[PDB]
Amino acid sequence: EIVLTQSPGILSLSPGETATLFCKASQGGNAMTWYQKRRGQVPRLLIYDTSRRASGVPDRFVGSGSGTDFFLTINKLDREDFAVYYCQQFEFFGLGSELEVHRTVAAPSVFIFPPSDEQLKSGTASVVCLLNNFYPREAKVQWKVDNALQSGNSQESVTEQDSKDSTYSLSSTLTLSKADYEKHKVYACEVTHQGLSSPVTKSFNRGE
Amino acid sequence: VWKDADTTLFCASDAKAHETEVHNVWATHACVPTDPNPQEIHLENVTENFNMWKNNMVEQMQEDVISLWDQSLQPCVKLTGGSVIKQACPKISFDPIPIHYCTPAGYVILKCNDKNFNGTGPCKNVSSVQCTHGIKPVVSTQLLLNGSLAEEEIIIRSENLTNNAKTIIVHLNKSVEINCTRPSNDIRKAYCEINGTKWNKVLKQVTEKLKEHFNNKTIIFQPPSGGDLEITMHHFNCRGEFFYCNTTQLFNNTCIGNMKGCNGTITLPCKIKQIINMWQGTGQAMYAPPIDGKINCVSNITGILLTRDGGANNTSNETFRPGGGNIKDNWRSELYKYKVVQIE
Amino acid sequence: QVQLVQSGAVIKTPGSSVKISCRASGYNFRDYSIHWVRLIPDKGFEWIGWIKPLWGAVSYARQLQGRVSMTRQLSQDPDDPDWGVAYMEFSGLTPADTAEYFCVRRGSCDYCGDFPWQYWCQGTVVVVSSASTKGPSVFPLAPSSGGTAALGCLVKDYFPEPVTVSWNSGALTSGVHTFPAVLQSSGLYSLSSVVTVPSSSLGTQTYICNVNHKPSNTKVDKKVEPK
Ligand SMILES: *[C@@H]1O[C@H](CO)[C@@H](O)[C@H](O)[C@H]1NC(C)=O
Ligand SMILES: *[C@@H]1O[C@H](CO)[C@@H](O)[C@H](O)[C@H]1NC(C)=O
Ligand SMILES: *[C@@H]1O[C@H](CO)[C@@H](O)[C@H](O)[C@H]1NC(C)=O
Ligand SMILES: *[C@@H]1O[C@H](CO)[C@@H](O)[C@H](O)[C@H]1NC(C)=O
Ligand SMILES: *[C@@H]1O[C@H](CO)[C@@H](O)[C@H](O)[C@H]1NC(C)=O
Ligand SMILES: *[C@@H]1O[C@H](CO)[C@@H](O)[C@H](O)[C@H]1NC(C)=O
Ligand SMILES: *[C@@H]1O[C@H](CO)[C@@H](O)[C@H](O)[C@H]1NC(C)=O
Ligand SMILES: *[C@@H]1O[C@H](CO)[C@@H](O)[C@H](O)[C@H]1NC(C)=O
Ligand SMILES: *[C@@H]1O[C@H](CO)[C@@H](O)[C@H](O)[C@H]1NC(C)=O
Ligand SMILES: *[C@@H]1O[C@H](CO)[C@@H](O)[C@H](O)[C@H]1NC(C)=O
Ligand SMILES: *[C@@H]1O[C@H](CO)[C@@H](O)[C@H](O)[C@H]1NC(C)=O
Repeated sequence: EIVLTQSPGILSLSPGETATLFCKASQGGNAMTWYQKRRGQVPRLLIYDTSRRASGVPDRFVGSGSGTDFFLTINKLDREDFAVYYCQQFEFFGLGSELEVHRTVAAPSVFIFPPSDEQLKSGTASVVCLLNNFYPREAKVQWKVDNALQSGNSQESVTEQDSKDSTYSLSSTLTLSKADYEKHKVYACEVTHQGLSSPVTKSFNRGE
Repeated sequence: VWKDADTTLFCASDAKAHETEVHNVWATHACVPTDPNPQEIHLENVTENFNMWKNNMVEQMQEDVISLWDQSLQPCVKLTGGSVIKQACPKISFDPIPIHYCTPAGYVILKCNDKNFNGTGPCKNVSSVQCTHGIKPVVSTQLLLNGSLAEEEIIIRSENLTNNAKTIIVHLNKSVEINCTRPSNDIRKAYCEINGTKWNKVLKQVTEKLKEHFNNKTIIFQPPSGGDLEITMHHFNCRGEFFYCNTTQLFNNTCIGNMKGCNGTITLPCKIKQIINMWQGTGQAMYAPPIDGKINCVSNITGILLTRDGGANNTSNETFRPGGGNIKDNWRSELYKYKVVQIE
Repeated sequence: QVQLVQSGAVIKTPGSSVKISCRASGYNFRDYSIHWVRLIPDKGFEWIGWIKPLWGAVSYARQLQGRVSMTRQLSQDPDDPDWGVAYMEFSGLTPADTAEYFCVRRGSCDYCGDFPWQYWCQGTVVVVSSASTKGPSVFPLAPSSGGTAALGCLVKDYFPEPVTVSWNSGALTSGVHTFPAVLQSSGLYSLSSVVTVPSSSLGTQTYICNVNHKPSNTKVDKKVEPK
């Protein structure tokens, strides 16, 4: 079988710049195919036979390579070019490289939301921490309950990169039983992010 | 000086004007007489690139055979894209004859004489001829019948072996007769006999050749994974009747690996069908029941058509299944050593 | 223009089989193979197999053999005889088979090989789960106080996807983030929708999130106010 290894995993660049994406095959001598997949859209063939552009593909997409090393070059990046790109040879595929929009670092605004009494009435407590409008996407959110770090009991979700301001938002949801919730006082989410000179903490005291 | 080029070929043959046999009749109207003293010139110091998988001579043969079958093998009923066509469908005389393909003035055929030429890349021993050798337009699936043999070693042909979608042509260097009969006195039931000792030895050699191309992985045969009977069975036409033979016994891994019992006669079960899926891609055709008497044709198996399994594997073996089904491949197996060039 | 149109998304129970159709038109259906490929969350693309429409010859990915069957049907319309339908049936489903399935076809140019897929069906999402259809509970994420405040709705414990969320019946859109749903260990989905607004307005403006879950025929209007 052929193993295709794409890099980098994420590429951060601005409109107008040129992106270079790499695909290394475990076997040499075959031609390379590339696809574009914009978020939520059908995949689109870009390049076949290593360097030939598919139907309706603009000339700023340039495929090249030889042996085991293959490249997709995207000149003068357009807003639409920010997408995930996959390489293929025969039935084998790379795991994809994401091209994302670079912009200035932006610290998240952080908010914490205690669970509602109505949800508590039902036996479960959801505590939510929102990190709004930040860049880059990488952030560390830590839940602490009475200063004990919580792990394995929260789930995160992240928005798609905003099409206009290139920021992300993230939510982390700590889920506890009502009995567990009512045994502790201080609930806090600590956020660590490049845009912050030191970690930011938002918290509340249960029933206060 | 010359250059790769495509042109309209013409055909030559020794068809008889008095024959009612259908290939004879077609060639009489389509072809010219064969040349008694063919000129063949070896080209000294000349190397030439070939590509049997991109050879327009193949397209032209295909069109002719389609033409022949359309003129000659009219079915009692034709079912195409939801339409119906009823016609006379008399029994016929059917027995393919050799057809030569030839270049007109201003062109010539370059022929590759390299003993183990696999159909593509450079040829060092090249000659110039006006016509291909005589090629019988035998339409079959799974097995190539009554064709030419590889001159030295068994040859593996594929446009791209790494590509599981490309048919593999195994070109044998020694033929094995297959003997098919529908006895006189179920009228549609028939069978094909092969010498097991003959065949299993050949098939062993085949698997050994495949190892050379497939990293010495264990070579394993499986039956076709699906499809119409024309492709899941060995399909061919004998005396105008459409045969379908179950080739399961032909690809018995137990035999090729070294056991006992596998020598002696293999008898494939076959059936003649009146309702067939047309290889021309035209739909379904309905023919009258079989003629009476012992329907029998003995052929040389000279080639095998295979597909190889793909997928995210990394097992210790490769799996091959009889198949293909693109009749153009039959013409490729005979035209592989030829290409047309234009003189200036 | 070539067009491949697949059948709609479906929810399947483990142990089920799914049969997906791909109606192909705008070219001679017999002349081109159709492939099937699946895009699996967190694992990428996996080629499933191909079918050649003339004889319906097939080839299945080794690792899926025994679980996949491809067939085709050719148009039976005398004045429109060249289109056809390809079918793929996938059996013994598990949650790991939750993916988007595509039928695809190669380009028709001279240098186009078999695997560069120029034409794609719109995809068919198959979710394999033993979960029962269930509408969401909706809970408030209440604003805790010039500055800007955040508020939202927690949409919890529904199956299957999707739920849609608007605010104030669509009149409020600026600054809304409705997060991708997450699959909880219960097998039920959950998401939040949040919006940032002026702290100044918290006493003057009303905020209502409109939640629609069609699979359960569930509609909820949740008014969210300061805690
Ligand atoms: C092998 O496949 C590649 C595409 O991966 C194709 O470009 C090449 O032509 C194939 N082999 C040959 C030399 O025909
Ligand atoms: C072609 O070249 C070979 C040596 O490379 C020589 O032996 C031969 O005589 C040449 N043929 C002619 C007659 O040009
Ligand atoms: C080329 O073919 C001729 C017969 O046409 C043969 O005598 C000669 O040995 C062959 N040469 C090579 C290099 O295969
Ligand atoms: C045939 O030989 C050519 C030239 O050596 C090579 O490129 C090609 O891979 C070979 N094909 C097969 C199937 O052996
Ligand atoms: C069958 O093969 C033999 C050689 O094994 C050959 O002499 C004969 O011409 C072949 N018969 C055909 C082509 O019908
Ligand atoms: C046929 O080819 C095989 C190699 O593939 C070889 O071992 C055998 O000697 C050949 N038989 C002949 C010359 O007929
Ligand atoms: C072919 O098989 C039939 C019996 O099925 C037999 O009569 C005939 O002798 C066989 N032909 C040859 C030449 O072996
Ligand atoms: C061929 O025969 C075998 C029995 O030996 C049977 O299992 C198989 O279904 C047959 N194949 C076809 C396509 O009829
Ligand atoms: C395979 O060969 C063995 C040994 O001769 C035999 O027992 C078995 O029936 C064969 N299987 C078939 C006919 O496919
Ligand atoms: C099979 O062919 C071998 C020679 O290759 C021969 O000895 C034997 O007679 C044949 N088997 C039968 C049963 O006719
Ligand atoms: C192979 O050739 C012989 C004539 O030499 C013929 O009897 C037999 O029918 C041919 N086979 C086919 C399938 O055309």
